[PDB]
Amino acid sequence: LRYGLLAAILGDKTTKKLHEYSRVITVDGNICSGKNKLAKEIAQQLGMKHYPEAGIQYSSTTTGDGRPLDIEFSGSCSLEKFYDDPKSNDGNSYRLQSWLYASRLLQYADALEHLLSTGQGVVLERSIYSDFVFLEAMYNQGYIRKQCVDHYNEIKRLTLPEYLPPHAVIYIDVPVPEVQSRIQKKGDPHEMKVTSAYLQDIENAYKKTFLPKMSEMCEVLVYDSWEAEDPTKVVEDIEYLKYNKGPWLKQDDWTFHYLRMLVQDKTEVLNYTTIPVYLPEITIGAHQGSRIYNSFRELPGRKYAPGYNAEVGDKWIWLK
Amino acid sequence: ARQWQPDIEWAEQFSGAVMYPSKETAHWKPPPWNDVDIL
Amino acid sequence: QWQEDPEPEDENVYAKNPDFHGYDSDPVVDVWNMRAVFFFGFSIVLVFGTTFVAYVPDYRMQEWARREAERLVKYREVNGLPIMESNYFDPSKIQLPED
Amino acid sequence: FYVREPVNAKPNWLAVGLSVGASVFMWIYLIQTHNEDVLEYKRRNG
Amino acid sequence: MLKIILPSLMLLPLTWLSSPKKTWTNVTSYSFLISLTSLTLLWQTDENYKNFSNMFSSDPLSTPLIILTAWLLPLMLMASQNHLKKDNNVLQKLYISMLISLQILLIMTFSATELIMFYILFEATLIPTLIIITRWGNQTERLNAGIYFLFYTLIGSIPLLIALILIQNHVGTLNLMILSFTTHTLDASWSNNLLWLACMMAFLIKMPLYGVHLWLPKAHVEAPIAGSMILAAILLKLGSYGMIRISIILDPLTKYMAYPFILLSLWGMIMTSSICLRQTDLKSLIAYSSVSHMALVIASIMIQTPWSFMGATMLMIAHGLTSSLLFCLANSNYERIHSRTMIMARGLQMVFPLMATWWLMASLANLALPPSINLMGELFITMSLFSWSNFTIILMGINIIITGMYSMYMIITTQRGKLTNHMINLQPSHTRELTLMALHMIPLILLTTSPKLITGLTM
Amino acid sequence: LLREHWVHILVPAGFVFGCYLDRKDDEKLTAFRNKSMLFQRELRPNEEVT
Amino acid sequence: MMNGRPGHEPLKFLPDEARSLPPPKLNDPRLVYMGLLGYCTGLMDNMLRMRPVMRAGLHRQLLFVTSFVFAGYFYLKRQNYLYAVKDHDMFGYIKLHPEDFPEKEKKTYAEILEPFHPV
Amino acid sequence: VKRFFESYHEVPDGTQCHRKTYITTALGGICGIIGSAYSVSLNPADSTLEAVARVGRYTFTAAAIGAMFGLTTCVSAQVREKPDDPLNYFIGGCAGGLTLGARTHSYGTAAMGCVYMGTAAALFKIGKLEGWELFPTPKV
Amino acid sequence: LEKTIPKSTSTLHTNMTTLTTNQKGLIKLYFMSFLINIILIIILYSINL
Amino acid sequence: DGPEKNYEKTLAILQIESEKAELRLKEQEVRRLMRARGDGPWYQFPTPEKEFIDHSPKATPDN
Amino acid sequence: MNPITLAIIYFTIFLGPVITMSSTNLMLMWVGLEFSLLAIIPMLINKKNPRSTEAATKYFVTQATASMIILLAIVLNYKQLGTWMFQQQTNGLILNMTLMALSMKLGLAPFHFWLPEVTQGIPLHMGLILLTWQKIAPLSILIQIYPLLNSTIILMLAITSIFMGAWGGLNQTQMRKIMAYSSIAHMGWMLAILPYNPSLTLLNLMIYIILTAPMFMALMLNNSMTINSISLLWNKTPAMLTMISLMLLSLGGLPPLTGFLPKWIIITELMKNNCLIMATLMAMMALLNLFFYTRLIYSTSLTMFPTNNNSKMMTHQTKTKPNLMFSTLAIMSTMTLPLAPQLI
Amino acid sequence: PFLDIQKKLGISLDRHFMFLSAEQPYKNAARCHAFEKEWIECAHGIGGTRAK
Ligand SMILES: CCCCCCCCCCCCCCCCCC(=O)OC[C@H](COP(=O)(O)OCCN)OC(=O)CCCCCCCCCCCCCCCCC
Ligand SMILES: CCCCCCCCCCCCCCCCCC(=O)OC[C@H](COP(=O)(O)OCCN)OC(=O)CCCCCCCCCCCCCCCCC
Ligand SMILES: CCCCCCCCCCCCCCCCCC(=O)OC[C@H](COP(=O)(O)OCCN)OC(=O)CCCCCCCCCCCCCCCCC
Ligand SMILES: Nc1ncnc2c1ncn2[C@@H]1O[C@H](COP(=O)(O)OP(=O)(O)OP(=O)(O)O)[C@@H](O)[C@H]1O
Repeated sequence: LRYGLLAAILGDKTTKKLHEYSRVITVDGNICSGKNKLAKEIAQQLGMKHYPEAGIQYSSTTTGDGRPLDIEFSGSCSLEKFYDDPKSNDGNSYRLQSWLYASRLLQYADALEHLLSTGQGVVLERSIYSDFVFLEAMYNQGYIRKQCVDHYNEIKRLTLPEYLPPHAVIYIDVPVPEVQSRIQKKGDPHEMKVTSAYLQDIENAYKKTFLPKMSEMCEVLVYDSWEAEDPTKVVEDIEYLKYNKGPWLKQDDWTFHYLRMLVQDKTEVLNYTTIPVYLPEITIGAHQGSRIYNSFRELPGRKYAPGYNAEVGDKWIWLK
Repeated sequence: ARQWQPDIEWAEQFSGAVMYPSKETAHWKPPPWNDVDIL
Repeated sequence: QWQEDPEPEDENVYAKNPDFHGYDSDPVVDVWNMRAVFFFGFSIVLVFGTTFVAYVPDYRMQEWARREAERLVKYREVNGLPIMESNYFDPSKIQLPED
Repeated sequence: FYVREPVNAKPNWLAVGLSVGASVFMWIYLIQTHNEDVLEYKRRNG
Repeated sequence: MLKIILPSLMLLPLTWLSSPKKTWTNVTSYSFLISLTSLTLLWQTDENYKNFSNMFSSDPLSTPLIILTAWLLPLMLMASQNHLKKDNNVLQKLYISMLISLQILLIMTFSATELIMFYILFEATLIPTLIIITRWGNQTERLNAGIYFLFYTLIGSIPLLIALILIQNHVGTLNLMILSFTTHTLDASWSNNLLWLACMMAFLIKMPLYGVHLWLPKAHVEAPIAGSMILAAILLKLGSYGMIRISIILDPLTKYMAYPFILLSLWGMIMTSSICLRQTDLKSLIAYSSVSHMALVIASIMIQTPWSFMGATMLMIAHGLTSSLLFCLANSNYERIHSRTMIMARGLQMVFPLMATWWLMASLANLALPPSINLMGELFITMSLFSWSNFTIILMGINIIITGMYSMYMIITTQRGKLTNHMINLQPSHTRELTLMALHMIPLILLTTSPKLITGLTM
Repeated sequence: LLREHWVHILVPAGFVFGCYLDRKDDEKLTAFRNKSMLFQRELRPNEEVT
Repeated sequence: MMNGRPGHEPLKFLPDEARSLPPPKLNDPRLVYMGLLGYCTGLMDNMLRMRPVMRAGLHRQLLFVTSFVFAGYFYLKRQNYLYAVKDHDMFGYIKLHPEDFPEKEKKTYAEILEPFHPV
Repeated sequence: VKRFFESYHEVPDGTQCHRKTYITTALGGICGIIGSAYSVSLNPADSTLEAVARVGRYTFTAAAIGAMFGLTTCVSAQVREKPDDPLNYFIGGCAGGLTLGARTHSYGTAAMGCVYMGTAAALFKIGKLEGWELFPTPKV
Repeated sequence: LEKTIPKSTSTLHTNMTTLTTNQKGLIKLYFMSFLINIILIIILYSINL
Repeated sequence: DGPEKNYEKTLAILQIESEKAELRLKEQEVRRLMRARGDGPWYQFPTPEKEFIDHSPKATPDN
Repeated sequence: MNPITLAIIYFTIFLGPVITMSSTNLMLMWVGLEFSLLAIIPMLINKKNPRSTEAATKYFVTQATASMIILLAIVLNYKQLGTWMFQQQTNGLILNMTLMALSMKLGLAPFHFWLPEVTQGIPLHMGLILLTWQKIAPLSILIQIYPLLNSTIILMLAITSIFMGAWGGLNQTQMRKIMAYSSIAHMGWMLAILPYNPSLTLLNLMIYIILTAPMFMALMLNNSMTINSISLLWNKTPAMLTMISLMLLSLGGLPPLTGFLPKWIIITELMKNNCLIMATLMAMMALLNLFFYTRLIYSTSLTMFPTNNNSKMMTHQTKTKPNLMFSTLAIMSTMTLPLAPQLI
Repeated sequence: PFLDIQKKLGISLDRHFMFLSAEQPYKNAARCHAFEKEWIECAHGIGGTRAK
């Protein structure tokens, strides 16, 4: 039976499973730093799980048959077009920032429920606590308006405080010329059109807001490229880490229960992302919306509810 | 042509604290979406 | 500005269905719909409706009334009585108030 | 084919059985009650 | 009656569990069969009326309204078909269900015996009309139009309910023909005058009096074609039926508590026939035509003579058919040009040489060309009002003139000039809409041949 | 074929149900069956007039 | 109103004074309407849970119909009992107070002069 | 003791004009006092002087309404021997609305109040005559 | 015919709406109003009696 | 069928409705009398229960 | 909040009105009212935000003053007659003070100013209870003494309530304040019909409850506490419009729907009692409730408002919220007019 | 009351110490015992309108 008051009363509690390494860690940094590699290695060396970075298709991949969907069904935004033509009169910039915040929030929730039902800690990439750097960069560069910025901050205020922050925040520090070199080497005709001004605004946002804001409630670990790539140092630092100064000690079985309900209900997560503030950059018209929704429901495995689509191999639909 | 559907101009008139703001004492502003005031 | 689809464009139907009839794009469905209309509205209702209504007899007694009026006129003109009196009800059974 | 195999992937046979039994018992009790009430009415009125 | 209502109730499942390709066809065919079956009511071999139950009844006045209601349905089905064609199967099934519900409720309220059942149905007729007008209109003032319609109606209907309760208490029933075999004269007091006002204003609003006609033109101009048709044909007749049924107990007050409405009707007749000369919207023109025609019905109910009631019924049915026809004719163009402006499109009768005939005959009727039931009604209303007072003929003639003017104006500014050669989008005439017009006309020919089914209670 | 042509049994079934309910309604209201001061017959050819 | 009357049992659905009335028949239009409402509740539950309307939850729909008919039968018995009791008391009072319910002196239209009103 | 307001209906209209006007004026004053108390407790003012000025405004306004209504009614009944005619009360209500519009400086309010108060007073008189009861006791 | 009937209705009801919904969440004022109500009721009773 | 069926059916409908009307107008007045006299089974408002009064000696003769 | 605390608080919330309705002693009735208050405050204040604290404070103060006045009435009756129950001999002032107190407990005008503020500051599942379950004990206490009340003040209160409810709902853009004013109006109808027939007060009570519960559930589905938030329902959950519209029309009191019958039969009784002028005023002023319900039916079901983007992911996600009671109550509340003779 | 569950179950939680003529602990008489007893006994069975 579903999780609820009854399960928590019967024994599906939380504190019976918080073994050390039942933590949640972030591996933030600039764009082309070794986050994926380092995070996979940390996950392996600590037994924890890895949740890769979340992009425009995270929901399309986590829901349904798992395959992606057209961008009009998932996002109507494009990082390629953002790198090619920012300042566009379309809205791709903020229409992408908002969708990416939403996907990072859905991911934070999908990780918290896993961590609370199972003591298996999780390791993520950039989260809802750092998504805003790519927004401040665009605002200081002129790709976005203060109205979009205020809308973003409002949704952040409505969403973030209802969630527990990370235990450990690893910041891989790297400078902008090395970043540009790494971009040119990796190879992307669009990422290779980005600007060192944008990259430096990202770095400055990080060092001036994220680090201070987060060193007061979670253990920070700042490393450079060469301390990174020698991870065992990082892993042993984490293992030695002291875990005070956070709210995770003010939490009892029942706070965990009332947080697990939220994290398990994937609509009270986004109710506030779905507020009707009418920005010309996300305000979709009725005709477009109706067309897109009816086509989405025309697609397979999406017309009815999960266990009620025979066209994908569902039987007993007349008794469930 | 096609059916006319409301626009931002038509939907933002239901977005104030109260409708019919013919008052001049109604300096109010919409409440929060989560009932947590700003401080 | 804001996100919305662009106004659509006019659409000739005869281009693809020169045998169009007005109901549906699918030609067979168009044809069977017009056929059902013509066979249920014209061939049946108007025809059989008109027939039944025309052969409804003695609508509201307008015929029995004429027959009976002829009978009455005969009876009365034969027995010297008048064809119609000035008081429907016989003033005998009636009992007027005395001022 | 889904990736979050849900609670509704297969039916709750306990719920099915209880529902069907409750329906059948409702109808049986209703028929019996109706017949008994008719018998009592006719006993009382002749 | 139940053999008429149960199948109309079954048209709903048919509509919903019919495939997305045969629902229109099946529901239209069966609606036609319903129209056919409804002719049992015309088997009136005696002056006794029909009584199938304590809840239903039929009369020579309710039978024609009922048959016109059962006939208009498939026509509205056919006419609402080109639009909402792209719209989803579910949405168009909703539309069909709205239409069918209107049919059923109108049949019920025409076959009713009790004033309060009549009331609940005459007030339930609002939901489907409001929904059709607001969910399938094309402008942005359809919302205000629905507001006006709904609230005019309700503001007029509340005091009617209160009067019905007062009666149900004084007398012990609201049943018709008992309210007749037991009716008493009144005291000519102010309480009874206000009772009169209450009983009447609801119907005097639902068929637009001159001063409260400000919901009909809106609703028409902003509503789709099926809504326009039903509003013009039957919703304007609910008031007439209600007044013809409720005026039997209000004696002898209407001898003097009717002058204001006779005046307003005979004047607004002129003052709307004249707007029909200088209005630019074809739909609003036809709406004001409906108003100028319902004014006669009002003034004829007010005077309570057999010829008057006969003309009222004839003109009711005739105007229903003719207004539906004219609305569908204007819709045929709208579907091609997306503009209700009349002077925009001209010089037709060149590419649409046949629809120019339907356009012409619908005009010959509206201007009362003999032999026709429009005229067989207007003439008797005129005679009744001339017996009332000989000075009414002046206003009657003025209205006749203005009608003959604006009908031919509507004809000539659309079909009898030279073409707007810049109109590439004049898709030829659909068999469907030609059939609409034919189904509207032919019954007028048949009712002109046999107008014994259309006189009413008196005759 | 049935899944697309079984919807032709509803509306005629409705007509028949309506006729049946009319029959019930007039099986009621039986009083005055021959007690009308105008149509008082003598039951010579049959046992029930209406 | 009718609560405080003699022979009034408190909080009882159906006394034995009601077992003498004729019971309702399951084909009663009101019971049929309650069954319709049950079916529509099932269909609406499916339509709200995004399931196939009319192709899901047959046990649920059956349960709905059965429960609705079950409640309707008993509630109908009770209401019939109440109306019968109302008539009973009313007629008893009428019979015990002949001084306030006198037979009207009904005349015939040949005597009472009703006024005439032309047109 | 509540007979101040009953002396109004012990004589046909057209008599005791002075005391009838006094009665309607007292009624206006009371209604205005209550309205002003409500509008002073809710939606208050800055200075007690402005508050008492609001009170005086409302009270004198309503008093004028009542005085003009009663006087016009009794004067119409005087100039025309019709003590049982609601048209007099309609005219009085229109005069009251006229005074309201003169005070508030708005022709809208003027005519609106005219029509409304006219209907109200005419229906009041119709009730007085026919036998209508407002706040009646249970009889079922 | 617009200025008179519907526009006048709308104006009247919108104005009375503003009047009655110009309230600020002040318990002092709400309770002063409650006190006026109590006084008016006591007076009605003691007067009519 | 013939017209006599509709004739007699109308007569029966009229009978039923007239009876209903008489019954309603008598109900009103019965309810009125009961509300105004408390002589019937309806509108019998409550009173204290005499079964909870004490009828035993009271430690003092005078009450 | 743990299970033991939840159980105790909700058992008290349930027990309060049960004692009130099952007790003959006015002291035990007062006890039940105090239980209700005590056990409701914590649920209001659960969120622990300034708005909830303020709402709780207002509720407490109002209800406590009202309870004190009720207890004064009881004590006065006790000194007057030696018994703990109101009889046909209590000084009418006692009963009018009691009526004022009960009206402030319910939320009737002009004792209503606290209800919208509190409901707004409060969440949805709490407004549901506050407006359905907390009207049953104070109404029961009145049903027990309906023969000995003052129709004058009752009708004044009822008509004031109708008027102010209409003129509030016309302006409010917030679901919860709209519900508050609708409650005010329906409670006014109840009070109006009370001294003539209380069975109809109970009828309208159950009708209003069946109509309000499913509406608050609909709202809680998306926590749409605003018009511009509930307009997106066509993209979030459009299978709820066919029922929101009908339930709102029923609330308004439209003929073919359950919600009509209360007004209709109440007007009938008032006519039998010659309260026609009041019935007319009320019937004409309910059309404003119908108006600002139609204005919502528009923004929800008859026209699509500008939607948002993340609503796409909201579509991606599934849901299991709306239990069977939603459908059951909505059907019972929209399609039960053919059964009015039984509900009467 | 409003819900006679007490009288249903034939018990007494609150309806035995309502008035003065009821049972006092050590048979101690109340002031108006006889007067109240007589009023109740005389109003029993004709409740309300008559007894007033
Ligand atoms: C009442 C409900 C109202 C609702 C309207 C909607 C109706 C939809 C249902 C379909 C119609 C059902 C039947 C309509 C009525 C048919 C009447 C009929 O059957 O004709 C009867 C007629 C003989 O009449 P009868 O009564 O038997 O004998 C006495 C003299 N009349 O015998 C005949 O004449 C039949 C032969 C028809 C021949 C037609 C020839 C046309 C002549 C041209 C006339 C032109 C007049 C109009 C010109 C101006 C019009 C703009
Ligand atoms: C924008 C327009 C304005 C919209 C706002 C509307 C405001 C409503 C008006 C305020 C209330 C005033 C009406 C008070 C009703 C008084 C009672 C009454 O008039 O009933 C008397 C009569 C029955 O009396 P009777 O049977 O003879 O014996 C005594 C009773 N047993 O029974 C009756 O006559 C019933 C009377 C019911 C009320 C009729 C209202 C006037 C009717 C004509 C106009 C209708 C249009 C809407 C109202 C317009 C403004 C009046
Ligand atoms: C008989 C006597 C008459 C008595 C009086 C009768 C009163 C009038 C009856 C009124 C009944 C309807 C009133 C409420 C109107 C509801 C409006 C509505 O639901 O339509 C809007 C909406 C369109 O959604 P959209 O995004 O545009 O695209 C389609 C995707 N569903 O539609 C929806 O999205 C609906 C939700 C989609 C669910 C899947 C489709 C299943 C069907 C659901 C609709 C069922 C409606 C039943 C209609 C019966 C009519 C009697
Ligand atoms: N909120 C955001 N706004 C704009 N761009 C973003 C945002 N989040 C991520 N991106 C883009 O996504 C890309 C991430 O590439 P990245 O170099 O992180 O690949 P990776 O798989 O994480 O490899 P590594 O872990 O070694 O960096 C960057 O180019 C960055 O610009």
